[PDB]
Amino acid sequence: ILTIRLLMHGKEVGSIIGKKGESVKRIREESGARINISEGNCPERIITLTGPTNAIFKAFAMIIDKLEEDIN
Amino acid sequence: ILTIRLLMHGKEVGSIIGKKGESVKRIREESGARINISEGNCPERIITLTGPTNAIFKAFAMIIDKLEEDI
DNA sequence: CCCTCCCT
Repeated sequence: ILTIRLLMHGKEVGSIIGKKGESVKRIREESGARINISEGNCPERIITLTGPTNAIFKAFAMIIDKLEEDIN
Repeated sequence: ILTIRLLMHGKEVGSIIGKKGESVKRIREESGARINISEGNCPERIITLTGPTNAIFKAFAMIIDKLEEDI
C-alpha cells in the first residue's frame, strides 16, 4: 500500500476528469487505486495515487495513456 | 410539526452528508429538525424534513448553502 | 472536460 503524488497543469487535469467525471470514474473503478485530485482552479494540481503496486501501475498507465492521446 | 419531502440528485445529497457524516450532523443539530435521507446509491433521493416552520426553514437554508457553494 | 462526500 503506497502513495505517489503527480503534479499537473490545469488543462492536464481536465483530461483525467473527462466531461462529467467519467475519465477518473474508469481509472478509479478499473485500477483499484485511491485517486484524489485537489480541486480549485489552481494552475498546479496534485493527483495522489494510493494503494498496492499494481493498482498504482494500472492507474498510472491509464493516466499516461489519457495524456498520451492529447498532443496537442 | 410539518413534513416536507425534497427530491435530490445523488451528487447533491452526498454534499449534504459531506465527509464522514458531519455535514448532516451540523444541520440536524443547528436547525433542530427531523431530517431523514433515503439510502443506497439510487440516483434519486428523498430528504424528509419534519418540525416547525422555523426548523424546516433553518434546515432548508442550511442545505441551500451547502449546495450554493458548488459552484 | 471538475470527479467522489454515506448520515437517522
